[PDB]
Amino acid sequence: HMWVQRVKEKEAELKEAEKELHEKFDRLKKLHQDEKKKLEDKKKSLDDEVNAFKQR
Amino acid sequence: GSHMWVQRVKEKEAELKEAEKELHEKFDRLKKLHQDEKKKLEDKKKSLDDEVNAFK
Repeated sequence: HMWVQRVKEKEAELKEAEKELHEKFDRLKKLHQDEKKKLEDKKKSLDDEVNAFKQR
Repeated sequence: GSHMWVQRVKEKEAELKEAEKELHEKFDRLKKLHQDEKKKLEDKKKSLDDEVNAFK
């Protein structure tokens, strides 16, 4: 019933859902980048511990 | 001695490299899922547009 009205709604909702999906994925990439940078940070500190304390 | 502490630090560095690999693999599965979800929305919009155009 009222198929013309169903379609107006579903198009607008699809545009909003696509924006929402894009925002969600950006939030996920920010968290992923935080976890990546934390691992890189740890590895750089170990590298620099060796360089500071190794015998010369 | 034989710089055993340096060998230990390099093992820890290799553990972090493995952890980066696992993070990359896990994040790729989340990317694939996001790509699936984006394609799903696009095909909803396509079929709606095609249904609408079918009349005109």
